[PDB]
This record gives sequence, C-alpha cells and structure tokens, in this order.
Amino acid sequence: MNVLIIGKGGREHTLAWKAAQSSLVENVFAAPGNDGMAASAQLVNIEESDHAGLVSFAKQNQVGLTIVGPEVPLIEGLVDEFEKAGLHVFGPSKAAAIIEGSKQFAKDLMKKYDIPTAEYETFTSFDEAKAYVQEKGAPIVIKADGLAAGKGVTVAMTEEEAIACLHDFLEDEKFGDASASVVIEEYLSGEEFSLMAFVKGEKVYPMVIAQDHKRAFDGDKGPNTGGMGAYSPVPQISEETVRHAVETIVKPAAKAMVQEGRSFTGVLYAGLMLTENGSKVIEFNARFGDPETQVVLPRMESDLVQVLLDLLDDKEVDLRWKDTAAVSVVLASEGYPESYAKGTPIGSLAAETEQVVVFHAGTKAEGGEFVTNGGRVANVTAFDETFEAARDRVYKAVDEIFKPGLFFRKDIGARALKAAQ
Ligand SMILES: Nc1ncnc2c1ncn2[C@@H]1O[C@H](COP(=O)(O)OP(=O)(O)O)[C@@H](O)[C@H]1O
Ligand SMILES: [Mg+2]
Ligand SMILES: [Mg+2]
Ligand SMILES: [Mg+2]
Repeated sequence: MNVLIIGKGGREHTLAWKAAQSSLVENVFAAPGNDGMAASAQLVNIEESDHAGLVSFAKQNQVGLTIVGPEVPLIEGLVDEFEKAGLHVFGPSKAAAIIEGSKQFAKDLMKKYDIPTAEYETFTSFDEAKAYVQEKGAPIVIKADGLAAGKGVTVAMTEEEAIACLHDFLEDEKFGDASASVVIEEYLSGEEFSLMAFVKGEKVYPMVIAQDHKRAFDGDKGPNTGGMGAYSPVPQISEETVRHAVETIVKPAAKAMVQEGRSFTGVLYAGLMLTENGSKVIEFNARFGDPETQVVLPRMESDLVQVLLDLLDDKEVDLRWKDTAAVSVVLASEGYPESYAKGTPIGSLAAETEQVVVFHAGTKAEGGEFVTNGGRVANVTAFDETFEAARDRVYKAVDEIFKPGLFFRKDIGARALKAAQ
C-alpha cells in the first residue's frame, strides 16, 4: 500500500515515521512534508491548500490511505474532495470538522448534549459582548469563533483586557469572519491535558493522554506558543480520570455529532481541564494535536496503518499501547512566538543519544545542514520505561543537538513530575 500523509510540521513527521514502520505499506508520501522527514516519506511538492493537486496526485499514484495532518484543509473540506474522487481517506467531512472550526457550534452542542464545559455566551455585537463582560466580571475568557490561527484566545484578568479583545475581534475584525462571532466563557483552572481518540460515527477508540506547555518561557511565563514540548503519560492524572472523560465527554460528543447529521470519522481531540468539579471541555480539535502526537504515537504498540484501515472498513480495531513513556522538547527560533529568525544554521540536528527521535517542524536542508525554516523548529522526543527517565534523556539529546539561535524550556514535564508525588 501507498500512504499519503498531508502537512509539513512535526505531527506529520511522526505520522510519516509511524506509517513507515507499517508492514502493509510499500510507499509513504508526504505532501509537502519537510526535509527532516525524508527517510520516512518520499516528499511531494504539492502544498496542502492544493486540494485538486492532492486529489489528482493521490488518485493517479494509487494512494490506498491518505492521512490529513492539519485542520484548515479539513475545515475547508479536503476530505469531501477525496471521497468524490473515490479515494480512501482518514479525517472528518467539512460538516464534521465544524466541531473544531466553529467554537460556537461546539459550545452549543456540548450544551445541547449535556457535555461538561465552561459556561458561556456567544456574541456578534460588541456592545452586547462588553455589557456581558461588565456583568460577569473578570477573570473571563474571550474566544474567537473560527480558526484565527491559535492566536485568538485571550484569558482576561481584567474587564479592560476583555473589552479590548472584543474590540479587536468584533469592532476591528482582527480575524475576519473567524472573529465575526465571539465566545465569552468562564475561567476554569487545574491540570490541562489532551485526550485524543480514533472516532468513526459513535465508535470511539481512546488514545493515551498527553499534556503540553502552551507557554513560551520556563515557569510557564511569557506569551503563548504552539507548543514548547509535551509528554505521555501524564502521571498525576489517574486512569479512572481518563476512563471517565472518555465515557462522559468523548463518546457523547461522537454520538452527538452523528445525531446532528455531522458524523465524525478522524481524530477527535478533547483538550480538557480537570477542575475541582471534574473534567470539562476547553475545546475540540478535529485532528491529531501538535505536539501531542510526537509523544503519543510512539507509545502505540499497534500498527497505525492497520488501525486506520480497520476503522475505515468497519472491523474490530485492535489498539494496543506501550508502557514506555515519551517526552518531547521544542527547539524554537529566537523571537517566537513573535517575529522570528529564518535562515539560522543549526547543524545536523541528529542526536547521539539512543531512544531519541527529532521530529522536524520548521527546517530546511541547505548546505549539508539544516537551516531554521519556522517559528518552532524541532521536537526532540525521547522514550523510556518511566517518565523522569525519559525526561532526563530528552535534555541530554536537547543538549547534544542544540545549536546557537535556538532556545527552549528546561522545565518540561517538571511540574507534572513533582505534583505526581
Ligand atoms: N475557559 C478557559 N479557562 C481557562 N483557560 C482557558 C479557557 N479556554 C482556554 N484556555 C487556555 O487557552 C488555551 C487556548 O484555548 P483553546 O480553547 O484551547 O483554543 P485554541 O484552538 O486557540 O487552542 C488553552 O490551551 C488553555 O491553556
Ligand atoms: Mg488548544
Ligand atoms: Mg483548537
Ligand atoms: Mg487483521
């Protein structure tokens, strides 16, 4: 079988990495992919907005299974297109991807279907939003409805902070139609973790959970990021905690989507907040998370390709997970999240430490080496029998392949490790 992974970041590398270990697969294509990915996936110069060249390529090159990595193509219906071409593909329809694409939709669905989440309202009028902020007071969370790039959530500690954001979103339309509408919801606290699951209709197959550092600098201070590293398992969250969110959140969400003419096949991502009231939904994503995938896929014992195939056909799925833990650290470019440097030489990026994989997020091959090719560059990930073992090993390799121009956090998984004792 030929498999087509789509996307260009660290998640897609892990996908190409895992698919390549599969015994069913003759060829793995990544489109576009990136240059660190090349031992795993024959790259393909079709960009991922290129739904037509992707469909055309896959149709003509006998792709038996396409996996779609990023959410925009899904939100914009790349899946529907492949199915029109008769192509076998893993991911949600444009109708299903709405569960991530419109946060209003997901807030409303959870409400309608009694799924635990922050209390909220959604606004299209700035005046009415502001009056609601002034009624509820701060803390309060201001969320753009549509994608907005990850940089469209503001946790406001003051009403002035909230009203400012409502001004950017609604009066200035910072994010266009993405911010044409706004979710305002209650501030929740606690441990945040990712619960991803393989979903098709009402069938849910949970994956092991992960946790990431969304914040730029150590001690979790600084602007937000797209992930500065993560790890799995999450020791300080019980096994019953997870089994419970699967039954009261994830399966109900899957079933809810079916019963709204929006049946969901793909990866459903529940980012969850374990509050003093129990687990609550911060948000759904409609695909593998980044960088959650880099620490979650390697722990899967099963063949992913076999797994997806049994899911798409409607057969018994045999999903087995490894006991080993994995921990991953992001090497980011100086300036990130804000304006960052492109072109920095960072060497071979290939550690000597064993039981390590560097998944490339932003990198180009140039000069026999790698240049920085993005805000977040690499995902030094390591595996081991227990958390802190793997945690110690990552930073070993972190300290091997590190080159000037990159930074990172030294405290990944540290707070979890402590609070786990
Ligand atoms: N209600 C909330 N209470 C506390 N923190 C929140 C809330 N909503 C979001 N956050 C924080 O903001 C981040 C981004 O919000 P999220 O809803 O997950 O949207 P995005 O798709 O942009 O990631 C989260 O990962 C979490 O750390
Ligand atoms: Mg998130
Ligand atoms: Mg999201
Ligand atoms: Mg079989």
